[PDB]
Amino acid sequence: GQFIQDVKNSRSTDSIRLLALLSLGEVGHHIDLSGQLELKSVILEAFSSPSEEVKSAASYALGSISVGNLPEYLPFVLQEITSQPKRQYLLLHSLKEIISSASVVGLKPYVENIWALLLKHCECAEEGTRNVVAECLGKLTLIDPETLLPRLKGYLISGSSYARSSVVTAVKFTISDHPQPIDPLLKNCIGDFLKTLEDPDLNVRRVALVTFNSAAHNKPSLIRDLLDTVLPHLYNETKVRKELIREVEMGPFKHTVDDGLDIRKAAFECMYTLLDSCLDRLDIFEFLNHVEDGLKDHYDIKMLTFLMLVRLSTLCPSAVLQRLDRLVEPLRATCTTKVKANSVKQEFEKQDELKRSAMRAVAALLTIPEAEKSPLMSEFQSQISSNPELAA
Amino acid sequence: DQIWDDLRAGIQQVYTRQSMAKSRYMELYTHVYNYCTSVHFVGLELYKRLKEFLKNYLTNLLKDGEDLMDESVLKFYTQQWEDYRFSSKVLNGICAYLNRHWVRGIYEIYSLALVTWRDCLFRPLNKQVTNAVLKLIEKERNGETINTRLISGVVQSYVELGLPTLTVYKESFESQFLADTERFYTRESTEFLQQNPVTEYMKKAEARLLEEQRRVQVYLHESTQDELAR
Amino acid sequence: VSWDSLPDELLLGIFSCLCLPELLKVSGVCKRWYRLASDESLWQKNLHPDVTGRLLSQGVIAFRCPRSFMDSPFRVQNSVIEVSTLHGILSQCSKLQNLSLEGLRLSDPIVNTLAKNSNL
Amino acid sequence: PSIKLQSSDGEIFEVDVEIAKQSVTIKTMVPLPNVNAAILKKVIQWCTHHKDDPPTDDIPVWDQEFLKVDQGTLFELILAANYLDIKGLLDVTCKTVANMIKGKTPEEIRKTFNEEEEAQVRKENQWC
Repeated sequence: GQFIQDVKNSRSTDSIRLLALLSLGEVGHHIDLSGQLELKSVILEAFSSPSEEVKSAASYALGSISVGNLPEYLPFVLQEITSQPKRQYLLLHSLKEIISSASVVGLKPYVENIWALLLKHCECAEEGTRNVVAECLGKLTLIDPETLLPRLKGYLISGSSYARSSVVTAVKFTISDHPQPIDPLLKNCIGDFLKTLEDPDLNVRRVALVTFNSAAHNKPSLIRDLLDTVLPHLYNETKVRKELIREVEMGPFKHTVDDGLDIRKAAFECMYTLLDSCLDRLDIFEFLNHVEDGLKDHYDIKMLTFLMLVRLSTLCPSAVLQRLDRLVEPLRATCTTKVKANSVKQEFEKQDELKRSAMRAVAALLTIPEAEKSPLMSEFQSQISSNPELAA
Repeated sequence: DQIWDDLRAGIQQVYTRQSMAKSRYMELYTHVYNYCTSVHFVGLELYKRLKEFLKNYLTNLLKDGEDLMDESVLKFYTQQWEDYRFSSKVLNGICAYLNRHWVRGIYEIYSLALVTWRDCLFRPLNKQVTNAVLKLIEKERNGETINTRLISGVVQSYVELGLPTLTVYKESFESQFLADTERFYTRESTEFLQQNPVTEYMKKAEARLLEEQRRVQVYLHESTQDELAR
Repeated sequence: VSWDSLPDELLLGIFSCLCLPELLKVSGVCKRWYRLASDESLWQKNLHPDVTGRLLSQGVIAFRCPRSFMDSPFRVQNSVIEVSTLHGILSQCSKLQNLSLEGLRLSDPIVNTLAKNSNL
Repeated sequence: PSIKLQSSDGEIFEVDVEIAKQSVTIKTMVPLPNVNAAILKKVIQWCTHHKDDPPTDDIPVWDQEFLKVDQGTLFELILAANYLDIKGLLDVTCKTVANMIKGKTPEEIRKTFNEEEEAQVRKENQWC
């Protein structure tokens, strides 16, 4: 009856179809539906729908029955992945759902086939397919890690840029907040994933920085003892390079395009995350000089640097005191800079939050008990003096 | 009709992100200056042609990204927004002479482009983007690392449209984001108070407040600072 | 050779500086000159019914009558005259901004135009 | 440097950027097929003699003689003022042409710049 309701296009709303798909998926998660026909056809038909809710429900429910009966359904979807390229995205999502849900003892025989299919699909023209494949590889890494972790380990020697990026991305999903049996293995083999592959190329650098940020946010213990050999690489990543800036000019107008903004932003995010749990065992000055350097960085990084300054106002005030003279000049330039005329209205107001943020940051910095030194602070004309009360 | 073949390919080259020198710029400006200075207000009928051009261009550009899902449509929208706004600014600079030749959606070349992009926003695709953004936020609440720049470029766009006026931003994004934030935090508090004691709940609440402050000061508008913290 | 080949915007700009009596005297050189001289440019002395009618032909936003004695389209906002020439010519008006009426009696046209007058 | 100064008659002169930066459009920033070389150079003259340019009838006497040779010079120059988006020069030129218009009857204006409606407009005004 649910099948008839799902397949009957006439007099059927999206909500009814979605509920029927969810009910069928939940029912098939426990009991076998292999003896019932007309399932795969209608499920694949529901993929071509004008609503994304129905598409997601059908993709989720396609592999739900496969949990009950892996041998009949898993080869079918595995073959459909390669056969039909216009629906392989939802098929890969369903495969990920099966891997997450199916029992490990029942999924062990097909581990080799799934790994081969994922490795063959590692190099793809579509980005979303690559992310889905990498996520599937990461989730598959959780089971039987002893056999397969060396295999991902050995791909670093001569893997391509896409392969290396996928390898670095896959290990990111393995880290969890709660303790896991894979913790000692990840602790012992994260060293080359971080140190040895910290600067092969650009995209690999970005994915390595993202993985490091995720590891620091989730499980700082893995990177607790490797900070000494990793921090200089991060500080190198926290520098502006004049070979990836491509300026596009049109008449009297300019449009700067930077490629390594993303890498610098990731490095700054890693630096910010390091304060939460990895602030004690680090040289504070080597952080503060780089904070000063990033104070004059892109507009997006300026707010992050102001937030870092606000956080450091409370944590270790003495170090900020020793560097209170060189931490305000960029902050004074931010509150004084003016934009060229004939610009759009939004370009007029975008400094109006940056200056307010700088005012807030210097006000927070002024809260140090012995910060009596006044580097020409008493300069309050009509325009600037408005910001104090707005910030307060 | 006399001069439209030129000032069509030049406004077609502008919307292709290819460098153009200072000689092709003032020729198109001279075109507008000479057509408007015709004997007699005069020069108000090119607006319909420009509006039709922009509408057709956006309709053509729509078709490629209609089938994009979450985490994919966001990149396309962010990439197209900057190019479209820069091209609109260039076109407004081109029509500087026309900018003061009227006394009477919004009647301004830059505002015309913004309004046409707003019409490009009423379609269901925007909803998906919003959902995608929310999903990203949920991922940021789950411990995963996401690309912040994708969200901000969208959010600022919501600030720009609606002509600061934040009607579209509040109607489309702020209310839904606040609702999901309330639901997520209520569920998290309910699930945490059951097992773990209040001593750890205090630290978790402090960490969550700090994370929310970081998020609102990094990629959220300042107007949401006072409400969300409340 | 035709010297008049420039847009009317510059004509409006010089109208912003040229003397009003000279503009009125020179109005009537041709159909184009008088057609464009009745626009809302500077219309924003002895009063006469002919003067009032000519004033009604051009958009009025403010009125001017300090002490001078006096004896159709919705574009125009001591002396004691009959009602017809004061309020009967303007049956309805809602964009009023300034008046200095004195020594007159209320009647149907003025009451009707005051009821619909929401501009001050 | 020097901002480009071109013409459609084969005349290409050069103008210093600093001296000619007071005008609005170059400050926000050349082909001028509708502008003659003499008037565009007199624009430079007036803009460098008046570094305080704003963003009878109270006009300077010395600003008049050099451009008073016929009717077309000030016409083309105010066309150039409308093109270059300069307010002071346009205002002074329009004031001068209005002063030239002021002084004589409309018949003289018609004769100089090339009746029954005149009879109407003469007999329809009381404070003319």
